[PDB]
Amino acid sequence: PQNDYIERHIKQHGKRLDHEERKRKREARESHKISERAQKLWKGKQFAKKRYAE
Amino acid sequence: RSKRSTDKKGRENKERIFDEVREALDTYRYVWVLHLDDVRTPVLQEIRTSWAGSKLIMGKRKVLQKALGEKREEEYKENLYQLSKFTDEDVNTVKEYFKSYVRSDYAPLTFTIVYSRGGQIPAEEDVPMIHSLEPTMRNKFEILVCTVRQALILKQFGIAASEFKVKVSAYYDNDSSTVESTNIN
Amino acid sequence: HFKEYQVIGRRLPTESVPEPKLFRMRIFASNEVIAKSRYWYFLQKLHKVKKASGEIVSINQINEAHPTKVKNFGVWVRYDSRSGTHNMYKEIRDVSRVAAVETLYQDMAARHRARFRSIHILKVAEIEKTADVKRQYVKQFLTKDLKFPLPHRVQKSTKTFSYKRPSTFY
Amino acid sequence: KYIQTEQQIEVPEGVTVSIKSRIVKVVGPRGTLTKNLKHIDVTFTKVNNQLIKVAVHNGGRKHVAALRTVKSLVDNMITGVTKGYKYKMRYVYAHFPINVNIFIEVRNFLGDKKIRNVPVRVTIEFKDEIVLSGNSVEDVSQNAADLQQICRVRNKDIRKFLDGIYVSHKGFIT
RNA sequence: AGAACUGGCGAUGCGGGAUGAACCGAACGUAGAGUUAAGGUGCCGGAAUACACGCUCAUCAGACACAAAAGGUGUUAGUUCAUCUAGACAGCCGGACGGUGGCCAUGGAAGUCGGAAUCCGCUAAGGAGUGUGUAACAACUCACCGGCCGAAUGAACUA
RNA sequence: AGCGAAACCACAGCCAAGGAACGGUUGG
RNA sequence: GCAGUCAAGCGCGACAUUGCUAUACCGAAGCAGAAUUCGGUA
Repeated sequence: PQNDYIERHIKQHGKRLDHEERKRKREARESHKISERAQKLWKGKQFAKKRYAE
Repeated sequence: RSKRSTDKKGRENKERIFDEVREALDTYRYVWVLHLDDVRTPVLQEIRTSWAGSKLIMGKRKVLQKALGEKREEEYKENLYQLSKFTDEDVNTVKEYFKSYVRSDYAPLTFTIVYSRGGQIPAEEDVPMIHSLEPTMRNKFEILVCTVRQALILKQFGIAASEFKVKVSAYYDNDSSTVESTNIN
Repeated sequence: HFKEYQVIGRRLPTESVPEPKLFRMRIFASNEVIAKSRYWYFLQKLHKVKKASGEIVSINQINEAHPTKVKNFGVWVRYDSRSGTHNMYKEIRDVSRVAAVETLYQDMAARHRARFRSIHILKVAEIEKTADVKRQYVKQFLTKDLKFPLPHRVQKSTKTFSYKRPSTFY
Repeated sequence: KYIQTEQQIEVPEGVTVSIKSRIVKVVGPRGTLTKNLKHIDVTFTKVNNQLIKVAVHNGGRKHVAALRTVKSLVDNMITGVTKGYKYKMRYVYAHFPINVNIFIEVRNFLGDKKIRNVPVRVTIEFKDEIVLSGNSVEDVSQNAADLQQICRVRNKDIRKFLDGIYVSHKGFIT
């Protein structure tokens, strides 16, 4: 537990091989997941209120 | 529903550029059509500031053709449509500058490989590559690579071993209303 | 079956105002009585004339000039629904004005749930040339050499049992 | 509503396409690939013996989606038959070496005694990198996905731990 | 909760409504033939698995006015504007600059750890900078244009 | 082994929805 | 709750906003390991 160990390890070795592609795919899928949640799901009312506030 | 979920200039800028091109055509002593390829902006600005008697008139190719005249009947000036199919300096001087001007730029070249410059200089002079760009070397560059990916790799390493020279296809005379063949590279 | 009627009224002319404006309009209705009622309603709404001082000068039926000619009809419709009233424009490729207005009424009752009670036919006009149509679904039938099949025809059966295993080929 | 929407598929001289009821077959230098599309409800035509049309009549956006994806699937099959597809994965480990033996078995992954096995549906060839090649894109791609998905670092920090096998390169065999 | 006026009930059978006090028609001698109301026409249930135009896949639809203001990359139709053969949206390539590393802040921060203005020169196009990133440079970038591209596209609203 | 009642008795004990907690027509 | 700015729309009115008064399996966290927290299935 030093001042910065995870960051040091990442700099020395790097992130995961598919981290960028996986993150981009997750971001793309979030668009469809938002619609699925809106059409699905108390929880549904809260999600609708949050979306309206956004 | 279910769609693909500074400000733009607009047609006013196009009209203004068309009017400016017409004014340049009817004012400047000489008119040139620079079929320049990809150019680093400093090169364009260096050419512009080389002489104060010329203006680098540019724009959309179709827009410029319309100003020059896409048809014989629509020509702004006599025989101007032939050029379509902006300097007050001496024609000989301008053509000599075009034929002699050359600038460094990023294929027949061979590159052998890491460091920022790509190993073209000793290790002590060179600097190690920034680790933040490591994913680029694999995802895009897939990594000797030379004997578009090659150009991108060369640009990343900053190896400006190539050169560029301005090329012109034709030149138009204002008062004479004629086109002279001056194909140079 | 709808029908086209022409109705004119001049509000029972009185002293100092002979032959008033003589409002004229075309009304689509299934019978003369409905046409007269719709004309009265339109006069009351758009104009200040009511049946109390109104008068039906004459009612006539208009027959389409070319009942066998295909036309593209542009219709301006103002209709009322649960929300506020608003204007509407639609294009119909039909043969006669009566058929076009009937199809428009059917579509309004189907899509917008608007029925004959709250639908007004402002104007019906014919689109002469192509490229004046502003609706893609109408431009669909204007393509040169238009050929298409009719897959999966719904053949009708006159008997409960059929020893053939019918095929829907066309 | 669209009266008729069609998509075009090219037929190179090196391949032959025989089309019957929706089942589709492709023959070429690398072999033969066949697929079933009886659930896609599209029609095919032989316009000039060199181009194949897929069209849908009186089909909306829902049907237009399948109409367009038919062209993509046929193009993928043709490309695989003509040239094939190649997939590669990288071996990364910090302390425990990873040993892989061909069914493909993964041993000594993160010091796990259990040997993870991924059935082979596609060929295996060889740096510390695997090479997978097969006529069918789906088979090789699914095999690579299964290989990547068996090395799950459960109850561990995702960023800190990088051990596993992941897809690295894609391309044609040629 | 208590009052004022007004239509059915109550003294009332029949058809329809899974049954029915606040629902529709119809208010009654015993019979034959015929025509209808409400209500119905896939079976139970006597009557068309009728026609025509559109709509909806609902993982607890639908065929019964409060919780209903809004949400959905679900679908079918309309209204107001912007771009548009002076080249529509989209996808790739290129340019994406000079004072400059603006001023202050400095252990190093150069557009992107922070505070306050946002300029000229320009060029078809540069926010003294929309983001990723390094203790700082480095590298990519969108907005802004050009090139390869080829017709309608985009933003907001109504059913 | 023999003799031998009484309380009570309109109708009665397999259940699901709703007909003023009324409960005693569509199904299992 | 009280009082003020709001303002898509219809003097009323939207999201913000100013003073008091069990087990098991998955996704995220600066998860270095363990431990732990938040969400989902049940």
